[PDB]
Amino acid sequence: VPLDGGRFATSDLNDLYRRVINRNNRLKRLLDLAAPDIIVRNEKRMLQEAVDALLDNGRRGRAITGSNKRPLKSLADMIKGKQGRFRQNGKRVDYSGRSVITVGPYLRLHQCGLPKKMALELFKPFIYGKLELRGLATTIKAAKKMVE
Amino acid sequence: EIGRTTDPVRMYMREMGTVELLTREGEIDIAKRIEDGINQVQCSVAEYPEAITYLLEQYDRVEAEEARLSDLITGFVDDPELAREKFAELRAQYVVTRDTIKATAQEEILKLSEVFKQFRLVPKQFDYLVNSMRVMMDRVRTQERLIMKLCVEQCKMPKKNFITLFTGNETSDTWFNAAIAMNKPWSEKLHDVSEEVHRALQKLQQIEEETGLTIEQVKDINRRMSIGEAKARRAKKEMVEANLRLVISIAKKYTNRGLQFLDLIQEGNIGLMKAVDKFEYRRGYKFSTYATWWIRQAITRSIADQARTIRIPVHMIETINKLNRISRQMLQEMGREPTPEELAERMLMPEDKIRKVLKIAKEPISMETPIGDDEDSHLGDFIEDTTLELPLDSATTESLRAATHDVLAGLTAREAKVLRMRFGIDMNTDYTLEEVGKQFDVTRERIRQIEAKALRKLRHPSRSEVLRSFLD
Amino acid sequence: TPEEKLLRAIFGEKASDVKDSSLRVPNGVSGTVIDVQVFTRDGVEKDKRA
Amino acid sequence: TEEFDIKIALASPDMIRSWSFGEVKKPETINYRTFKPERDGLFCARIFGPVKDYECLCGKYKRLKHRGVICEKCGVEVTQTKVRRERMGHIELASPTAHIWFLKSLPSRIGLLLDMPLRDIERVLYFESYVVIEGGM
Ligand SMILES: [Zn+2]
Repeated sequence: VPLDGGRFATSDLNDLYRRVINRNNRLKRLLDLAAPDIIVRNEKRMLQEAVDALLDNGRRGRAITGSNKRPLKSLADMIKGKQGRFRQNGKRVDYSGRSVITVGPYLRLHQCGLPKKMALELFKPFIYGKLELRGLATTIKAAKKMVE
Repeated sequence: EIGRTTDPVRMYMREMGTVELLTREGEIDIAKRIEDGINQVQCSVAEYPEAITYLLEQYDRVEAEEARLSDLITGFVDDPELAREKFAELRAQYVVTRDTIKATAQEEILKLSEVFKQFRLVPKQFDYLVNSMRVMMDRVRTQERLIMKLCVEQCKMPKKNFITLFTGNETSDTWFNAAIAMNKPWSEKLHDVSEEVHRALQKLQQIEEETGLTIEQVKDINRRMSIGEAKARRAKKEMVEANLRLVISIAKKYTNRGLQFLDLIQEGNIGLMKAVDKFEYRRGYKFSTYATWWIRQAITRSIADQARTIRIPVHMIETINKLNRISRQMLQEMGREPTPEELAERMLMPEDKIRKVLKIAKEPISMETPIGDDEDSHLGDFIEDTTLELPLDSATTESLRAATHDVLAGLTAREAKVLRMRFGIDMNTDYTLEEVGKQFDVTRERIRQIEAKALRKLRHPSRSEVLRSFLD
Repeated sequence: TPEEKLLRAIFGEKASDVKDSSLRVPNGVSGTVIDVQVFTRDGVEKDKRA
Repeated sequence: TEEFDIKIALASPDMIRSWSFGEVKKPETINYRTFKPERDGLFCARIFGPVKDYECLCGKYKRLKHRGVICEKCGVEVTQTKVRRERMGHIELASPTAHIWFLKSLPSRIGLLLDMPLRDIERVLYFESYVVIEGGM
């Protein structure tokens, strides 16, 4: 994806895929060129070292990233635990807020305060349903201004 | 000694340090063989007359423009100026040689074949000769395999005696009358498939008739040519395996440019194999001053082409390098630094291309770089995506189908029909106003005006009263 | 889309040839404007304000 | 979508050729002058769908009446661009390569299957010593 400003912000799976396709494309040139066997042994053992840094990086020399000094992130490091699975064990969530709490000792046991500035942004789409059912706004864009 | 070492650098370095460096006499002594390695090839092709037909007509194709004047010849050994005089002497002898074979029945073609070496060739017209004649052995070699494939694989023929009578021979009737005569069990069975194994071996005689020579002529030419051919690879393997230490020193200056250390020395060897290919010692210059160019050339030609994520060409790469060599002299001379107004004069560019070359160089960030303070979060959680669309615009375009299904529903039977047809509402691709009429049959100013007055009716307010609110 | 085009011909509105991306004050913050800086790359003409 | 009730197993070289919609035979990613994805590369468009919603790459087929017609200049098919998110390619290795998970994970499946110590297989993957195949008589 292109960052704002002219510079691109790639993943680091494009460095490990662009290295399996070079050492594999050069190994086809080296075999149709009839190289001595001392060279096409350094290409087979050099190809399959780039493929084993793709799947799980670290069980070997830990092929550090280019243009930096930290190790790349292989495929088995995205699945591998961060203390949680990749899927749901994490789910950031819509329709939510957060703020500081205070005392308010006038309440019952089954209620709580909630500011008018969070009740109008948490419950926004519930409001566009009333402002058109009650007949005040005409369309749903014209109601988006009355809530502003 | 095999000490559980993993990294492929140490495993390649020691695997190279077995061979020992060559002397100044070893090079010419090794290279001396390569000339002999080709010398047994060029003599092994002249007696196969099929090359001349391909290239002797190449001069007819040259003056008639069915080929060029350079990619067939490069000057006889020991262009129109020199080719026309001698190339006719190819034919000037050609009419001489072929008449004896219609004694010296073979020597006359030898008189031309012994002398065909004196017509130098370029690689483009070279590979076809070695390819065509080697193509013929592709077929007739399995023909002998075919004769085994039917005779012994069907009729239990003895493969121990028929071989010597028919190993490469392919032209006689040895197991047609001689083998069958003994009255063995394989003998009487062979005549059932006798003609099939003969019609299949008719191609080989047709092939040797396609060349004018015999399979003995055909085989040994494509048998000896491979003899002197492998004698070269034994040599090129010898000189390349020695100088592999030369590549590690040249390919170490370019170490930190985004291309790994091993991807360099494996890119040099692919060039060094070309230096030994093109080397010619009769200039008298030593090898290291010659292969050091082809090696250092390929190690930098590859850094330009395959070390950037977003690939920039090799002619643009030379301009950026030319813009830092000159952006340094402006630094250590002017003191502070240069400006993109002042680089217009140091270099000689139009001052607007230099503003395009400046923002091409920068390579992409990685989406795992930990953000400032090194929090428990990376830069990949802060780039939102824009292919999506707001669920309030998706809730509006579903509300436009409700109105136009209504506001159009207030119109007549077909005065709404043209509106769904002339525009693309509720259909596939809309139609042409004269194409619209092909459903009504009246293609005229009526139909192209029916839409206007009708859609003018909706313009009458309190009908488009609701639709007016969908603009902004 | 098709409905957006029929909504045009009924009102003949001109197409918008430029998208609006102004800078706007953040939500819920309000106070005076006590300064302004204007930098210009060397080679473009300054507006009347800069 | 139909209800699902989940499996796992190895994958053959003839199944991995079934998920893929094309081969990726060049390392180039984008064009550097215009940012249209180059052809045959990693971010290809003929292989992993079109970049813009319902339109070819050149621009011949921009409308919506063309809903499945793959272009003839460059064989992009005019569909939605979320299909750039469910497709895969495949690289065709010029020589095999031991899958590291099934070789270096602690009880080596390549190891205890063939009945060979893991120090002796790592000596054969690095071309440090041969290993006899079908010794015969
Ligand atoms: Zn196209």
